This record gives sequence, structure tokens and C-alpha cells, in this order.
Amino acid sequence: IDAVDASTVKRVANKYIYDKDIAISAIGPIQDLPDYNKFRRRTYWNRY
Amino acid sequence: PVKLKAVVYALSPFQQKIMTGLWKDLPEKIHHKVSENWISATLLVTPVVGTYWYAQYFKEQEKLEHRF
Repeated sequence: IDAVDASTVKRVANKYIYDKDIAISAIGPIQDLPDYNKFRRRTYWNRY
Repeated sequence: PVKLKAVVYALSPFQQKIMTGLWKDLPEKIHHKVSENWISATLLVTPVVGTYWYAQYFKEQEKLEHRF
């Protein structure tokens, strides 16, 4: 646990989160929930 | 807001082929286009083509009649 520093978190997040496919499971009143494509775009920041 | 009861399954755009569907079941696509629209195409082409040919026939007869 102590070996997980700020640079380690960023490396792992880039391996697993950055521009990665996601799975979505929703139930109930979910018409206002954004579509898969919106959620997929929000996996990366184009300003960097 | 409309009350709705439904289950929707969707697949990621990066897990499917994008363009090969353009040339799939092409015979069915052509058959559907022809069979559903041949009356519509007839109603648009026939008055235009028929009127055009009649005018050319009229001009040809008028031109020949004025000759000596």
C-alpha cells in the first residue's frame, strides 16, 4: 500500500481508465442518464 | 415526460464492424427499393418523358410541313 504514490495512481489510471470502454447497468427512471457515447467521451480530457 | 417501460441492450461502437453492413443483403435492399417505389417512379418519369417526346414530335412535324 505504501508503494502506491501519486505517480503510481496516474500510471494505473492511464492503464485502466483513460480512453477505455465501459459497462453500464441502469434501472428505474433513466431517460436523463447520458448515452454510452457521452460516457465514453468523458473517459479522457481533450484539453491535455 | 412520457412514462415508458423498456429494456435496451447496446454494444460499444468499437466492438462491431462499421462499414461491411453497406453491402450486406444487397439483393433484398434492391428488391425492397424497386417493389415499393415503382409506382412512385412511374408517376414522376412518365409525364415528364411523355410530354418531352410529344413536344419533339410536334416540332418535327411542324418543321417538315413548312418546307418546300
